Amino acid sequence: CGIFAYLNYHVPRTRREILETLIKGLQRLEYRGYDSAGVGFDGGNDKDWEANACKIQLIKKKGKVKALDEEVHKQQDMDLDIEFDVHLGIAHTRWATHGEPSPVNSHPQRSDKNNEFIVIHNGIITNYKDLKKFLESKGYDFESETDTETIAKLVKYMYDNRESQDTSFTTLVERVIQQLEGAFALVFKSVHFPGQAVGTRRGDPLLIGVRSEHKLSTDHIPILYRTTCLFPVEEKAVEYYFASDASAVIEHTNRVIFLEDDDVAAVVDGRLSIHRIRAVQTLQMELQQIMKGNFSSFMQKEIFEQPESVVNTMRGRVNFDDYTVNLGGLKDHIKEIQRCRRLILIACGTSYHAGVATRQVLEELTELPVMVELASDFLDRNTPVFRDDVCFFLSQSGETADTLMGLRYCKERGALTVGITNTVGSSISRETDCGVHINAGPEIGVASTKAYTSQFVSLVMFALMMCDDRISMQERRKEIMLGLKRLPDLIKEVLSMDDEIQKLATELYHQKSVLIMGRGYHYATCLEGALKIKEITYMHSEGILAGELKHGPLALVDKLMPVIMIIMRDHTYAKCQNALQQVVARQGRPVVICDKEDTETIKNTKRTIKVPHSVDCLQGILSVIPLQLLAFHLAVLRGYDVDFPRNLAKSVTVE
Amino acid sequence: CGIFAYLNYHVPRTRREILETLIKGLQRLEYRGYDSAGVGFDGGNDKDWEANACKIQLIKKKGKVKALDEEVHKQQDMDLDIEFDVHLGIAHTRWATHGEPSPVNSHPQRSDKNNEFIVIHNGIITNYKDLKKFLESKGYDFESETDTETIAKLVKYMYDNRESQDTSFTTLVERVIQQLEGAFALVFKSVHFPGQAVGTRRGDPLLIGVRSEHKLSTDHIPILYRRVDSTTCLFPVEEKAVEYYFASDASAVIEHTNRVIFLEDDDVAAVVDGRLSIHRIKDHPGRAVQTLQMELQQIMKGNFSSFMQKEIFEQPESVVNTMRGRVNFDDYTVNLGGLKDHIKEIQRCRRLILIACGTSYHAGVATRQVLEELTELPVMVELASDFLDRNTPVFRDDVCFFLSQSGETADTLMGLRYCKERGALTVGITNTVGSSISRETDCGVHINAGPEIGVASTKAYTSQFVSLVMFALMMCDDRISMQERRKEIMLGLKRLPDLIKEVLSMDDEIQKLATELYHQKSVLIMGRGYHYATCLEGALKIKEITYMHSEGILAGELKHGPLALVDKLMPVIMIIMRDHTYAKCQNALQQVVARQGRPVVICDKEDTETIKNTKRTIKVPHSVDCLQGILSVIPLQLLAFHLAVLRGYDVDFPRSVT
Ligand SMILES: O=C[C@H](O)[C@@H](O)[C@H](O)[C@H](O)COP(=O)(O)O
Ligand SMILES: O=C[C@H](O)[C@@H](O)[C@H](O)[C@H](O)COP(=O)(O)O
Ligand SMILES: N[C@@H](CCC(=O)O)C(=O)O
Repeated sequence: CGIFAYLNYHVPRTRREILETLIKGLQRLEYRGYDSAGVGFDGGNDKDWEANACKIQLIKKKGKVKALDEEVHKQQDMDLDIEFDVHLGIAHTRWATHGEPSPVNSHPQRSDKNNEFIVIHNGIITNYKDLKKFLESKGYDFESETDTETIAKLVKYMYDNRESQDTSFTTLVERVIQQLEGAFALVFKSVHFPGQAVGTRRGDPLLIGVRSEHKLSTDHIPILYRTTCLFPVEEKAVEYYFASDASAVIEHTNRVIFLEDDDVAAVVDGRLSIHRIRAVQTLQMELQQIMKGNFSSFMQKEIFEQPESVVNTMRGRVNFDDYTVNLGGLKDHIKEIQRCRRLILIACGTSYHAGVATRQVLEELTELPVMVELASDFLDRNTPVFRDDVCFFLSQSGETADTLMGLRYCKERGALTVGITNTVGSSISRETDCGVHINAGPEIGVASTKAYTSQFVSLVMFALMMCDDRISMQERRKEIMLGLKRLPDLIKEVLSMDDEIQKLATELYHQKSVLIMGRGYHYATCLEGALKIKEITYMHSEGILAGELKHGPLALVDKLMPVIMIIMRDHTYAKCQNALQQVVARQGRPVVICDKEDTETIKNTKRTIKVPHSVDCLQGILSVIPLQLLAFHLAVLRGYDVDFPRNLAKSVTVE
Repeated sequence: CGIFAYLNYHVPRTRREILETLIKGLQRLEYRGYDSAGVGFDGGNDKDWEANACKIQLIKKKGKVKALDEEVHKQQDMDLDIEFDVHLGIAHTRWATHGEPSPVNSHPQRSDKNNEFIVIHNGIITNYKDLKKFLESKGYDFESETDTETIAKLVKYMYDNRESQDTSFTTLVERVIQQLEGAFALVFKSVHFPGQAVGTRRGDPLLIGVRSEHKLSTDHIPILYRRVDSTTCLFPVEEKAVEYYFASDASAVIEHTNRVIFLEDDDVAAVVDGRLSIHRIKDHPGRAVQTLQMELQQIMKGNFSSFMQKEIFEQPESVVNTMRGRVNFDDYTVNLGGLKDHIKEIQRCRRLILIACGTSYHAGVATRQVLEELTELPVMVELASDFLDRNTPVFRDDVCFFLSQSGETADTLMGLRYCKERGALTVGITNTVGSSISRETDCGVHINAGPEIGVASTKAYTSQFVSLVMFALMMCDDRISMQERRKEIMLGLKRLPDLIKEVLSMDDEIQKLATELYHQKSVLIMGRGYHYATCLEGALKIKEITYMHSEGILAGELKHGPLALVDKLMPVIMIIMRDHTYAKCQNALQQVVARQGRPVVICDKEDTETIKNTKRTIKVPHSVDCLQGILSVIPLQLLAFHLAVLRGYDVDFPRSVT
């Protein structure tokens, strides 16, 4: 889900400029949830903007943001020409995991039929059922099936039983969160407090941007406990930007204030003050990073930019002149890591495949047991963990609920924890003892592509550090590092086969299933390839360990079943050729991803995808890219949007 | 593929009786699959059996053993009434590898047109190219494309170049195998050694059964290295009468006798003058005569129409057999006799590794959680093929379990030898007596589910499941804090046979589901926790038996991609049981329904909520959480069975040649 609000204080904006700002804000956050959207702004049609802050209009519609963009416009009651010197508007895009994505269930929610209080919410309230019964007895009627409504019906209950006639908006929100259980990120708006906003969080991101041509009173807001706020000095011109992510604010300003758990920010009279019952900083992001450029989709950009993102992952860490590796995030802990006795990798989805993809080389260069676990199952079994375990947590977002819960589980047992993330300041990067930022740049496509290859490389670099004191492994280290030096250019060679991959897609897009087979270093490749094809093309693709064919799954192969096989020139080549002969004996006609020089395979197979040869423990990077491209072209042929796959969104931060 | 030979020594048998014994033997070996079969025996219609020991007759044919039986009795120039006091007949079912199926490529292969030597062979001789060239240069002509023929020609080469006129049949075979490369099980017969047999193996099973109404000389045959006297071989003491049975599978011997000798690699067994001796080339090493508990009834369909149906519906009995003598339901204790001398060491180790293939691997996934809970040790579950590819680190304080119904699976066996070299304590969980994995592990447990004749693993899965739970119960038997948990689990084991019958009584409900999926090409099977393995195992069964694209999906992973497959057309089966993951499973159900999925749910009989909100539900009885996996997988076994029947497939049919 995504949160965005626009508060213009004494900055005259017309009602159109405001709505186009809310919509444009949801467009930046749409990849986090695109089942339904909605906005909340001040209604009425009075020239004097002051006589309009007593009427709250809500426009909510099912579908992507483009469905709300058109619902907002071409309306017969709203006059988009009213000038507002002061105004507050809130917006929200929802990932409807449960129930129907109906306008009633979308945000902002409301507290009554007159819209006295409206709130937008990211997260889950674990006790909303108790709150719902308590509020129903006091005379409040519920309309939607969402847990967010209990927050709106409750903030009004604290308002209908206050002690003084002028209790600050903060005091009301403070009493609410004390009754809420779970994780949440909230932004309130009310008619009683015109232009006032309140932002509190607890286990979910929520920052506050700010723009003003004038100077700010401070760059360090002092947190308070139940003059001294952030605001322009001489004049009042200020624009705030509440948001759950930075991509929605970077286009307007690069000055934000990342809140923390139970911090209740409040903008009053155009002054930001934090209450709790704190550091205006510059963002290191460029807008170009979250633009499609000349590509028609984000996913295509992020696939073709992998030559660059791989380089950025190694920048300032790998030195090819003297063959050294240094990960600054691990300098103070690498010594203690080497005294540990087991490595555990915990992650979800594609991030889990990155651990499968590097498990073998990690076992080789560290000589330690390496265990790779799906976060959800890791938690279900209450896996044993000990004080001399090193536990890695791979997460592009750094907020995945299952991976994050596994982190807190391993900390409670005294393990040394390491974070491999692509999001600075994320929960996983903050709560681990050390870690590495893969530095692949923002990923907007729902399906992770460059995050996978950058996680791959990051884990290889770690493996290189763990063995830099072994004489017997020096040549092996050099071999790997030379492969890393040549990897960006070999990726470019793979991308140049884009047209050849597209032609093969035209022969498969009509099929219902496809089996992808590989072993050894390329077990992860066929699992990741099968997940991508599932995710964006909706074909029933499955990854099958090649060594397991003879134990049952080979029965599913016939001349009609599509098959893709990975046969690279490493120590499993002969066994892979054996599996290929098994498939052919069952009349299968597979597409083979093989090496350019593999002349034997190229002659005896009609359809081959010839990738350049790299070091055996890096080849997985070059073998997965063809399957990234195949999934893209397959999705285009089937008429689906690669950036917005049905039934989900990016980053699973809730149950 | 299948070997069987019958040697009657001073037990008079007619030629008809001998041939009916060979045919009956091969009928016990058909379930392994084959394309051709043949037999070899003494021909000639001289009433004195002693004069016919120089004319070997062969009857080989492409097709099923039944057709071979017709060809036998369909011989005008053969008299079936001759009585042989001594005789050796051999028989073979072939699974073609080198040479296409045909009468010429069928076994027994011969050494020349006069049939001076014949041999039946299971396996492949790798260097059959080099050997064929050498024999062709010495003046030997081949008539088949089989690698086996080089064995028949080579033994004659050794005979034609023997230094002494009385070189033993054993010596000739020793020189043959010293020149062979690969895997083989062999039985030899020759006119120059009438009434004698020689069997040897390398990497392929070969056993010998014995029967006599007289006392035998010993139950432990000492090995002989390069004097054969009364004190070194097996024979009837006071009289000559005795019968020997060579076979590659005990299923072909058990109806005649239950006393068998399992040969080992490079053993050369020979019967000379009705006496059995075992030779090698290189405290007192020897081979034991042991008693199999196998019964002919265990390898017969009975009233069932298929072995798959039998083995699914007898799981109440096989589960009981797995627990017999091991779980005391009078004082609630567990004792696995196979681990008595090692349970002490095992409890001092620091990690458990389970290594297996296919369904046996799923049995490790199905018990990983309870093993972690009751042992408190790290438990790692590994597919044997990937375990080898990665050169997984293993240490001296690891306990490595090797799960294999057959006890012969190549990758699992190579995993075992890998772990032994690194000093790990090794444990075999097998269902085949005499198998390589049961012999080479430090200790082991025979799951005792009875022979598995069906093509897919059904009772072996649930019997492995139970065996590993029993081991987990042993490991925590000294912990006060776990007594209640152990009792809860053991009462679940006590009730499990009756709960399986209760699930089998819902067969009619499963048939209704099969008709719903009859026309479908894919189905997703979703679950988590204790039932992750149920999804993988059910998906494998439906793939293997029904040939449709079933896939197991970890429910906790849906929102990370796989949920995109859900719509109103994709069939889904979800497992929702009453354990600690119930709420999370309900969560996954709402995620599927919200996207137009209409899944079938396997749930508890008393889960009234899900039964009302879901159209079709398979309602199994509730058991202990770490045992529900057995009850929830059986509806998927039956589903695979019924779907295959509806589509006209032969569930007992397994489904290139150089
Ligand atoms: O293509 C699939 C997606 O990339 C998805 O499977 C992703 O890998 C998980 O959602 C993990 O999320 P994070 O690694 O970002 O926490
Ligand atoms: O239905 C599955 C089959 O039974 C097959 O997958 C089998 O489980 C493996 O070939 C392992 O065989 P073993 O149990 O003999 O090791
Ligand atoms: N390799 C031999 C025997 C194969 C077998 O029956 O296992 C052949 O093809 O004739």
